[PDB]
Amino acid sequence: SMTEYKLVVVGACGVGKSALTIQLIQNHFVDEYDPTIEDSYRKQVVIDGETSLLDILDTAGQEEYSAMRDQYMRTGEGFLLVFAINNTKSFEDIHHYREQIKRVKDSEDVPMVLVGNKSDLPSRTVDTKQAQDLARSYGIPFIETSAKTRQGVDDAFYTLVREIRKHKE
Ligand SMILES: *CCC(=O)N1CC(NC(=O)c2c(Cl)nc(CNc3n[nH]c4cc(Cl)c(C(C)(C)C)cc34)n2C)C1
Ligand SMILES: Nc1nc2c(ncn2[C@@H]2O[C@H](COP(=O)(O)OP(=O)(O)O)[C@@H](O)[C@H]2O)c(=O)[nH]1
Ligand SMILES: [Mg+2]
Repeated sequence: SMTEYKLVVVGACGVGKSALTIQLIQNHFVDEYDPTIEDSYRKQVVIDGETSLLDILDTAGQEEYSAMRDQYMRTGEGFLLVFAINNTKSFEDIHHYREQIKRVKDSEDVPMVLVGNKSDLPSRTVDTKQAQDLARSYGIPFIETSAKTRQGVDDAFYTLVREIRKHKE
């Protein structure tokens, strides 16, 4: 029976969580996807020759950290930490999201990938060397993406599936 991986896309408002997920699922760039809508999506993929089913949660909509919600997020097997390269606050919010995840999972090894989205933009305020360095300190992979041009979208998600597989090993 084909393996199921539950992936959670996290990051500040407007970083591109919805546009990344819609590119992976529908291969189309949405620029007006309702910001409050928190939906999940299923996609059958072949990664390194093994077929699997991804269940992908695109987080949305401001809410306080509750206990019920903690238990819902505990079911995530892997987390995409998304910042935008032209949003210093989005980059700064990464540590906060990683700790919340370390907390609910009650564990130091959680499968995670750092994603710097909007790499198509010319106005970059977060240097590639800064994000590499952070990812090295977490010991997680770092991918630069553009949901707009589709550069790196599949690779960010499939890098996370590979982190989950190694974890399960
Ligand atoms: C347009 C607005 C938008 O896209 N965003 C993203 C940001 N929202 C959040 O950061 C957010 C959401 Cl969504 N829910 C919550 C708090 N709820 C919650 N309770 N327990 C947990 C546990 C975890 Cl691990 C999370 C993660 C997965 C880290 C988001 C969330 C909760 N927050 C802060 C506004
Ligand atoms: N230029 C560029 N714009 C993007 C990219 N990704 C998303 N956007 C735009 O940024 C805004 C927020 O995207 P969205 O996916 O809704 O962000 P979310 O709140 O994290 O879901 C929208 O206008 C998108 O069209 C990208 O990779 N490059
Ligand atoms: Mg969204």
